[PDB]
Amino acid sequence: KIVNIGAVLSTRKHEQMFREAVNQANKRHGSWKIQLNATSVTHKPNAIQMALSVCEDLISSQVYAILVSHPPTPNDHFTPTPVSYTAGFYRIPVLGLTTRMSIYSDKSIHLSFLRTVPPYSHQSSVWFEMMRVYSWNHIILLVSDDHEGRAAQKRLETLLEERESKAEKVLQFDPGTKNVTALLMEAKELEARVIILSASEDDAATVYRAAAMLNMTGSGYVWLVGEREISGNALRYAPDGILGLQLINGKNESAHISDAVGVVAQAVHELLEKENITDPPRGCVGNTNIWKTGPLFKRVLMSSKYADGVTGRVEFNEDGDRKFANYSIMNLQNRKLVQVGIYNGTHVIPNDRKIIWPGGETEKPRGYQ
Amino acid sequence: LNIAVMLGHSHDVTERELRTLWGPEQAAGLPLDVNVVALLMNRTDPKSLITHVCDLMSGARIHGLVFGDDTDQEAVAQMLDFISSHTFVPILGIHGGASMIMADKDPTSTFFQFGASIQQQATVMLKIMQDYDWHVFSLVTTIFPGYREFISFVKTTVDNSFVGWDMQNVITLDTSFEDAKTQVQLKKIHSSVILLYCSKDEAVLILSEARSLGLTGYDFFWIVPSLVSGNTELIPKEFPSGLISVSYDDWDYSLEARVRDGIGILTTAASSMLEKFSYIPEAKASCYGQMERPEVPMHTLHPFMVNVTWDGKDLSFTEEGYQVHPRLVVIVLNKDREWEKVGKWENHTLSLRHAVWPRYKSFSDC
Amino acid sequence: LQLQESGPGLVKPSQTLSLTCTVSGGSISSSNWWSWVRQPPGKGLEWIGEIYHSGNTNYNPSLKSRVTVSVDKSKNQFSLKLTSVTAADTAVYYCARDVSGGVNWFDPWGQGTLVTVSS
Amino acid sequence: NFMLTQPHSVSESPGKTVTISCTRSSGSIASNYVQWYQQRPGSAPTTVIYEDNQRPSGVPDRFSGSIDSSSNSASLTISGLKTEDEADYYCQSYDSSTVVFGGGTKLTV
Repeated sequence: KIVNIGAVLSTRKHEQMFREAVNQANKRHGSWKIQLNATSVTHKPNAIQMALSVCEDLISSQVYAILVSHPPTPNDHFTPTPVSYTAGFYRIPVLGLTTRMSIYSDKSIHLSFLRTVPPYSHQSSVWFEMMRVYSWNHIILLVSDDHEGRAAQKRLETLLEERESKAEKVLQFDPGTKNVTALLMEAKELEARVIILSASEDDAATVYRAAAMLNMTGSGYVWLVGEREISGNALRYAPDGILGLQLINGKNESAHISDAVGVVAQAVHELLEKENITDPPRGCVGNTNIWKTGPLFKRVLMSSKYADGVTGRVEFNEDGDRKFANYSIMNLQNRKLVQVGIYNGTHVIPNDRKIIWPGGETEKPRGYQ
Repeated sequence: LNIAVMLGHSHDVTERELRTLWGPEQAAGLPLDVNVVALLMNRTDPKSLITHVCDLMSGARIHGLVFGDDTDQEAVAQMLDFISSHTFVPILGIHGGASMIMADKDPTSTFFQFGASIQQQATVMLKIMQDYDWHVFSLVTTIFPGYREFISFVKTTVDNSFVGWDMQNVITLDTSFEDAKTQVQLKKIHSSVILLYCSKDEAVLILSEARSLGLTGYDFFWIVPSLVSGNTELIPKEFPSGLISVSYDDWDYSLEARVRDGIGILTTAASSMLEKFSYIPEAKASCYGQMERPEVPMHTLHPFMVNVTWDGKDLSFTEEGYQVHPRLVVIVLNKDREWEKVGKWENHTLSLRHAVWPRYKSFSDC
Repeated sequence: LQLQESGPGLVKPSQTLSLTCTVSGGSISSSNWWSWVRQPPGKGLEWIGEIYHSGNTNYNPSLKSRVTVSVDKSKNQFSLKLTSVTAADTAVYYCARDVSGGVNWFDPWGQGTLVTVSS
Repeated sequence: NFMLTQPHSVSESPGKTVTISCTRSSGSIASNYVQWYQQRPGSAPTTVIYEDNQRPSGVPDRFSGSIDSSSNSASLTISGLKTEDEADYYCQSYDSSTVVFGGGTKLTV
C-alpha cells in the first residue's frame, strides 16, 4: 500500500527541498507498505479558485494530510483560509508552517488545523516573565479593537489573575483611526509607568507619533511591545529603549518543511499499525460524508512528540499550537537592534550588554508617582 | 429586484410546485416587484456549491439568496460565509445545517443566520433556574471548544445578579473515560442541580458514569444545552427520564413561514436602501474571474437589516451577526421517550406551562 | 563645542594603530553618541563604529572583528584601536558626534588626520 | 545592508536649477530618513539637508528635497547657482543593521 501527502507551497525551489524531505522520509525506515508519494500545487493570486483546485488534487490523489504555507505578498490573513475551509469538510488534517494570526487557533471554527509556530497572542508569557524578573507590578494595557487584541488581553488578564492581581487600566483604541491624543492624554495622568502595546504596524506608527508629541516617552518610562510593532515601516517613529520580542526561526521555511515531513511520517507510521481504517473520500464532487479516522488521526498527531529535529522538540499542546519555543528579547539603541536577552520557555535570561532605557541613562527604572 | 431561493428537497417533495407558488405574488405591497428564481440542489459539495452560486450570480443577476439544507454537516455554514465574503451578496440561513451560530464571522462578511448563540441558551437556563426556586448548581464542561466563554458568561451572570446565587464547585473532565480523577471529581459534587456541557457521546458516557455512581434519583435535575439534542430522533438508552434542554422551534414553525420572513426582511432592506439613495447596487461580474480586484460598493446593504419589521413580529438583527428575538423553546424528556414542549421564550419573559414540577420518575429502577 | 583630532602619523605595516580624538567645549557625559568615519583617497565614505558614552559599542559587520573602540570620560577622550591592519587601509580618519535624536545625523565633524600605512 | 547609487558629476550653467538623486538599490526609502551632506575640499563636511526638508540656520535658502517612492529616489533641487557652490555632495541613510553612505558628485559651473 501507498499513502501520499499534499503540499501547497509558493516556491518551486521549495518543491526541490520538500521532495528531498519525503525522499529522506522514506529512506530511514521504509521498504514495506509505506511508499510515500508527494503531490504539490502552487498558490494562486485569486482566492476563489484555490478551493476548486484543492479538492481537485484531493480527488486525484486522496491525500492524507496537507501542508500549507504563506506567500511573500503580505496579507497573511486569508491566504490559508480557502484550504482550511474546504479540507475541513472531510476532516483531513491540515497543518500550517508560517501562520501567526490567532483566529485560526479557535478549534470551533477551523475544525482540523495545526500550527508549527506559536500564534501572535501567545507571547504574553514573555511579558509576564519580564515583569517578574524586573519587578514591575503596575502596568498599563493598551490594545486595539480586534480579535488579536481581545485574545491577547484575555490571556494576559487570566495570567495576571492567577496571581490575584489586575492591571491598572485597559485602553482599547479603534483600529485604523486618525486621532489618538485624547486616549493617550487620559492615560498620561495615572500612577503606573509601564506601557504594553499590541496592535498593527500601520496604527502603531500613529500611536508612536501621537505619544512622541506629549513628552511622555521621555526619561523614567518603560515601553514593551510585541513583534509586529518592531518590524515594518513603524520603525521611523519608534523611541529609544523600546523592548521587543522576536522569534528565532520566524522566517526559515526549509526547517519547517523538514519538521512537518518528519512528524507526519512518524504519525502515519504509528497510525497504520492499527486496523479499522478507511481511505479518504475519492472525489471532491463524489459524495458528502465524513472520514472515519479523521479525529483519530488528529489525536495521534497531537500525541506525537518528536524526539529532536533542526528546530528542537515539536511537542504540541491540547490546542493545535506549538509549545516550548525560544524567544529573543531585543532592545534598539540609536536606531540599531541588538539582542540582549533570550527566553527558553520557562524563564528568561539576560546577556552581557547593559541596556539603554528610554530617554537615555542606564538604571533600573521602577515607575510610580 | 431579483432574489433566489434554494433547498435540498428534504421536506419539499410534496411542495415542489409550492416554491414557485410561495413568495410575494398576490399578498404583498411594496416598491418595484421582485421575483423568485427557484432551484433544487440535490446535494451539497465543495465544488457543487461554488459552481451553483457562481452560475446563479453570472446568469441570473441576483443580489440576495436564502439557503436551507437538511445535511447534518457543520462546515456548510462556514463555506457559505466564505462565499458571501468573496462575492459581496447577502445570504440567509433559514433552516437546516446552515443554522448553527458561527462563533466569529469575517470582518467584511454579509452572512445573517436564523439561530441562537450559547449566551441566550445560558440566560434562558438561568431564567428557568430562578423561576423554579433552584439556587445551587454545579457546572460540568469536559473538552468541547468554546466552553471557556460559556463558563465565563455563567460566572459573570452569577456575580451580577440580585438573587443570591450560590454557585458551587465546578469541574473539568479533561481526561474523559479514564477512571483516575473523574471518579473523585464527580464524587466531589454535593448539590442538586447539574449543568452538563459536552457532545452527544461524551454526554452519554458522563450520564452512564453518573448512573453507576448513583447520584441520580428524585432530587437531581439535570440541564443540558441544545448541543445534546441536535436531532430529536436518536434518543439513547442512557438518558434519564426528565431532563431539561432548550432548543429551536420545530413543533410550530414551518418552512413556508421561514421563507416568507426571509423574503420580507430582504425586500424591506432593499426598499429602505432605495428610499435612502437613488443608485441601486448591481451584482458582480463573475466569481472565479478575478483578473481585477474590486472593492466594496457604495453603501452596501448593512445598515438596513437592523431596524426591520415586517407584518407584526419584529425581525431585527444585532451588529454581532445573529437574531435578537429568537423562538427558543424549553422541552423535557417525558416518560414516554418523546420530548414535549413546556414553554416558549416570549418577548423577554419566560411563560411556563407547568405551575409546579411534577417530579418525573427516573429510569424506572430508582 | 568643538572637536580636536590627533593621530600618531604613519604606522609600520601589519601593526596596531591608535588614534586619540579630544573634545573641548562640552562634556562627554551627555545623551549623544560619538563615532568614527574614514575616507580612502578618492573613494567613498565608510562608517566604522559608534560608542555610547557609558558602556556599549556598535560596529560595522564587514570589519566587526577588528576594532576595539574605547572611551575615557575622566579625561574626555575616546580612542580607536584598529588591529591586524592590512596594506590597503590608508585613509583620512574623522571623529564625529551624532545626536541621540531619533535619526542618525553627524554634526559637527572634526578637522581630521591623515593616516598612511607603509614601511 | 544595501548600496546607494548616484551619478558622478553634473554639468550646468550659472543662473538656473539642477537636480541630482541617489536612488536606493535594495529596499525602499520610506522607513528611513535621508540626509544630504556638503563637503568643501580640504575641509570638514557639513550638513546641508536633514529630514528631507529641514535646513540649519547657517545655509541660504537655495536647497530643497522630496521623496517620490516611485523610482526610490530623493531630490536636491538647487536654485540660483553661484561661484561658491563648486564642491562635492554626499547622501546618507541608515537602516536596522548599519549605516552606509553614497558615491560622489562633482558639480561644475
